[PDB]
Amino acid sequence: KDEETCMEGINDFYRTCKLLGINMSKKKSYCNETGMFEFTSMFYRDGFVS
Amino acid sequence: WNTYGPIGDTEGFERVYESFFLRKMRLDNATWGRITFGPV
Amino acid sequence: KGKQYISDVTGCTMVDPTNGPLPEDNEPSAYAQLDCVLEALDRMDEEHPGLFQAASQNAMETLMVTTVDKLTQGRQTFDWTVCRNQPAATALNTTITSFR
Amino acid sequence: ILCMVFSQDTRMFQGVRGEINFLNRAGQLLSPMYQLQRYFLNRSNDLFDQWGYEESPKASELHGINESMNASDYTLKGVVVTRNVIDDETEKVSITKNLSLIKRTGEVIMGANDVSELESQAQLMITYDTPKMWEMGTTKELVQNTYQWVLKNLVTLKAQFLLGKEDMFQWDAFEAFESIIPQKMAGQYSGFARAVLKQMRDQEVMKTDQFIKLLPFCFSPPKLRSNGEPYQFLKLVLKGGGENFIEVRKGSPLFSYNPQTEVLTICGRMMSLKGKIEDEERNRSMGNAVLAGFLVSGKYDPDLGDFKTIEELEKLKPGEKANILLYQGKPVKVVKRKR
Amino acid sequence: MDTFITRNFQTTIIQKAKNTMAEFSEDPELQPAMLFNICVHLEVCYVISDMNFLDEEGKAYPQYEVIEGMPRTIAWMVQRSLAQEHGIETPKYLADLFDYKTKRFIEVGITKGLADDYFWKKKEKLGNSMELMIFSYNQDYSLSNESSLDEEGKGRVLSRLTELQAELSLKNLWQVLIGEEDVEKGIDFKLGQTISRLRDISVPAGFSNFEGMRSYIDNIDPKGAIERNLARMSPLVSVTPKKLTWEDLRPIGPHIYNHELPEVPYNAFLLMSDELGLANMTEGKSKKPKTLAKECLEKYSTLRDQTDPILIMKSEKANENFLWKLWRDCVNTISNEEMSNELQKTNYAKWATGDGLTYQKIMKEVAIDDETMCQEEPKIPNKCRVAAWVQTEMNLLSTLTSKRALDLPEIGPDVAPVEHVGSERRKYFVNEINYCKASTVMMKYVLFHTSLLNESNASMGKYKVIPITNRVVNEKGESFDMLYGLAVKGQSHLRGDTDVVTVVTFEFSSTDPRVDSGKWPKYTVFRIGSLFVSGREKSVYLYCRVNGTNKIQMKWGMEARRCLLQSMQQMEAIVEQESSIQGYDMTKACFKGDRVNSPKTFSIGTQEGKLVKGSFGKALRVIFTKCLMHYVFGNAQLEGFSAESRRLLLLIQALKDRKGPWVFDLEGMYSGIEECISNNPWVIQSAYWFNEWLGFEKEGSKV
Amino acid sequence: VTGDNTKWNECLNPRIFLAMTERITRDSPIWFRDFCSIAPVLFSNKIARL
Amino acid sequence: DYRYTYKCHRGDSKVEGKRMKIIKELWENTKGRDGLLVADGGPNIYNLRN
Repeated sequence: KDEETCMEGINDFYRTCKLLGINMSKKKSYCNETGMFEFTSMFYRDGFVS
Repeated sequence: WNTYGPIGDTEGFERVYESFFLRKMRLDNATWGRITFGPV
Repeated sequence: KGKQYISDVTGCTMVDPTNGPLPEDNEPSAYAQLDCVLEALDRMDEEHPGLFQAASQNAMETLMVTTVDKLTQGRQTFDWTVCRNQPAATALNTTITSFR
Repeated sequence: ILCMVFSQDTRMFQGVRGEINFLNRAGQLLSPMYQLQRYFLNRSNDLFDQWGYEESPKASELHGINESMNASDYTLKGVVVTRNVIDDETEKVSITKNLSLIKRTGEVIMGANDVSELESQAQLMITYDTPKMWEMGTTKELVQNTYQWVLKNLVTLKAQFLLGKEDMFQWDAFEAFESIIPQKMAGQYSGFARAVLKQMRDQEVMKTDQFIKLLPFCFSPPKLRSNGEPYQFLKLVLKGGGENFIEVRKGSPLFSYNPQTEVLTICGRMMSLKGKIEDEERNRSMGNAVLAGFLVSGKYDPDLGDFKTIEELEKLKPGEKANILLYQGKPVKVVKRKR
Repeated sequence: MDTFITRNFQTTIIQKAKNTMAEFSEDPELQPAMLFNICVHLEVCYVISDMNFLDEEGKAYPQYEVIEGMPRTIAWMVQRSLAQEHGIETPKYLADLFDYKTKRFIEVGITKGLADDYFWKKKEKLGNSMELMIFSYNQDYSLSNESSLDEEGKGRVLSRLTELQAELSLKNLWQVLIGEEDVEKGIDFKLGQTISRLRDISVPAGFSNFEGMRSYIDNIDPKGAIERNLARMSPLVSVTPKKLTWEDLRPIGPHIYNHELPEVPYNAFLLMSDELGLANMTEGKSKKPKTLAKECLEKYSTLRDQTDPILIMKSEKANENFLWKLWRDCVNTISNEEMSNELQKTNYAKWATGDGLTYQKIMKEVAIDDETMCQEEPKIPNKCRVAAWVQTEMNLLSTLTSKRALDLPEIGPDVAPVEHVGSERRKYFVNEINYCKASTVMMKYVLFHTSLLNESNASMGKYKVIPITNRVVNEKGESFDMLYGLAVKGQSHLRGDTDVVTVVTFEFSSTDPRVDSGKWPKYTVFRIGSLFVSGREKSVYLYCRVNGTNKIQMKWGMEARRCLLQSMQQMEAIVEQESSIQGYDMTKACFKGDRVNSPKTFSIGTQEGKLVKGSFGKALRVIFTKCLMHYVFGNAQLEGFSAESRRLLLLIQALKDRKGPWVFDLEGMYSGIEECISNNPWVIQSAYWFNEWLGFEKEGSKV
Repeated sequence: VTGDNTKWNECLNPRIFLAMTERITRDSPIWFRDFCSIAPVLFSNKIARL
Repeated sequence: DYRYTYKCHRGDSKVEGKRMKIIKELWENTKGRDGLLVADGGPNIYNLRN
């Protein structure tokens, strides 16, 4: 609903992956409104891809 | 050999490598259209 | 923070963090509870019914139909007879000769 | 989709998301209707989603269609399929400047933007004569065609050149050839070609090979240096880089001359120039038609020094003699001239 | 074979067999025998399930449910549902057919010999948990239950298989017919004692033997375990989300602004902006480097015959006398007549590069016994402030000179529109960066590294003299053969490719090092003579420097020509983005400009502290220079810094587009970035430029 | 979130992979289950050479 | 790179080499100069469509 609940969900996911042994990188991760992000050296931005 | 070598007979060569010739023929008979960039 | 013991086969120190104490700090942790992993697998299987069974069946069929030569498609392999890094084909040949 | 675009339905207008600033081949903005046509032709899902669906009619032969032309109850509003095929005588129409067909009463029936852009290769080796469209072909073909045109009518070109006017550097063939010349160096090329041709004409060293080689470049307006002296070059480069260059002194893959047999080679094609070559042409070998304001006076003299680059030639002063090299093993000695 | 497959079976059967067997994750072509076997099996089971039917009570007039052919996932879920609904054990192997009457799953098979042994071995494989019927080409049948199939079905199947057997031998296909057991030969897998013990001792804490773990996994229901584990987890395990803001971003590595630290030295292999080529116009023929160097020195004879060196600057450790004598030997070898470029006065070469000062390796036992042999601390890179010469390097390498050094071959005629677009882009790119000094420097670099690599072909235990030459072309068309200096490469007795082979390079230059003393703390420079260009005397210095590089570094230098492709790809990405904003290509419009559009302009740099714009050509030249410098100044620090500045730049972009970025551990990113800013000139200048651009963005975002 | 994982391969445990393999192949022939399990157990006893 | 490695420069080029003399002779004697392979000093015709 609001970014506060989104970040609560992100925190819950972080704790869950910690329980499974997966350690998320706080020093190399960031969050932003959906539409622009990266995935395996492939930047996606509102349709454009590089 | 490519200059003064014996001249052999190449009849029926297209048949042996028919797939490549078919690819080339398909390419030659192409009808290119427009080019459209990303949606954004 | 896991369980430290002595292997009774190789006689080497062994560390087992699984089902260990949960972290109290943001530092990296290797203590993965078995129950959480099992529940996650259960959720995945329920969401994708008939997925694990089909994948396992396909893998076992491929293994049945495969051949030893498949092992030769790989990067440098550690040959134990000489204890070095050798090409996959040479390592496989040396292992086969030793087995013979 | 074209029916949507032509119907001017408000939904089609609302179904545009991105910019529609499309350009045509001539570089002129398309008409708004054709802009929407092109945008929706490239973008079909958006309009189909925006239009809205409805229930198909209950008639036996009438059924709907989805975005991917799949029969379904949900059909584009006002669109239906029908198995009752509808059946598919000549007149004269006038034309205007913009290649737009206008009927007798004046309505436009076919515009210049309705031409499908589907490029293809003709199944038959079509031929054209006009030089205005040679630019469509590759650079080597353009060079071959322009040099063939120059050679075939060489008598008329020589006759007009001997008159000394300027109407012979504006032939349609030269305008077609100018396209493959880089814009930045076109002025210098033309200035140098005009200067060398004028120098050749003044003092009779008329060489057929050099004349043919350097005639096409003379079109573009001259671009001289601040000193008022024409530029100097060793080889004139054309578009496409690499092989596409004409050597001013020895010969290039695009242009070569064999005086022993008197054979002209253009882009790998060989021709005979018998009857267009003077006996004394061979004796005046090359040195009088390679630089502007320079003429031959002697032979290789190691004492004067090694060969001088164009940089030193351009800064030279009148009455001073220098040495140049045509090709490997054929050096020559030249002298600057005021004329 | 495949012709028989497509002729003897309906297209549906062939397609079903093909798509069911393609799930094996292997090539379906080179091995079609199993395709024939699977097609025959599919036909057999289809026939078996087409004659008998049931009713509300079980009238025989369906009874057989087909599981094979359908997708493995759907088949498995259907089988599990049937087993659950009928309250019977689920076979571990996917049954090919199920019976409604017997309430049991069944399997079918096809063989070539007697079916009794096949049935018995299948029973041993599956035990007694599944029924089976088996038929053989040689008229043999086997049924676990005699009340399974009727005479009609058995007769039809027998006739079909007999016909197939008869037809196979007509086209010489029965010979190459593989059996059926081969695909399932391995069904026995017994673990040894040692492996069983290793498995038992490799279970998570809380289990004694692997049997307990297996039972726990196969029995326990762990639903709700994640919530229970998360409830008691400490609150301290939190990502600590933090909304990012413009003021949060701060300059990276402020220490580079500390005037106390020394200036960054010039550690590039070859001089880039200070080069000086002894031009020697040539017709265009290809000649050996030794002859080219000899001719170039002959033209500038005064420099060659210089014997008294006027030392101008000296390195901290290098000896000027040794370097000068080595240079004299190199020029003597170049000016001689022997074809080989091999040094004959090895004295000064050996004693100048410190090749005799290497430690001698002794047996490990002595070192263990010895007490004075101790490991040495790592010489961590020093910390240096901003170097002013990197800005000048970037400025000058992006300028347009009077000469070009690129001559690429031709390509076939362009027909497709994409080819035309690519050709136009290539034309614009080359026209823009043909004469750029960066291109000439790149060509010199790649050519020198190629020559260095080639010289290591057979000469490894000998000194080799190599001139730093280049082939260049000017606008007028006349081509020159430039000589930028010499370099003598030493020996590498070890055959390893990652082993440093010391090479000392003497490059000419026209810049007095005293102007920027901090730019050359590692160079030994003399003064050889003076050239005349426009009647004016300009001095010539000889920068002599020792260096060490390995064969892999030679390969890297050779590949350094990839900067051209890199820059072209960057420009093409820019153009593709511009065109993606629209729906049509934006190449000519963004380069030259159309009626609708205007020539795109890019913010290039700063002039007196104010922003300055420029044409797309200048942006392309700057991109090419940046790529070339990145390749030349490349070390682990540079790649790490780039990898982390990627994340920082992406966050800045998200901020620009009003996407409301959030950062969890910002200081972690900043530390990761600053961990790499130690002594690389390129890294330090990149940090400086990043700080400047970040300040500009901050001050420009308030509008 | 463009998340990244620190020490990904220095935290995953071969025992957890063994558990995953056992759970996945819960309905499969015992011999194939053992064959799949032989790899995780071998990794759980890996010895590194320096 | 291919031409440098195989010493198969264009037949109409002015380069000199052991193989280049025969290449030049073949180029002089050949009529279909567009059909000669690149390895024989002919013109390259490769592009995206082919």
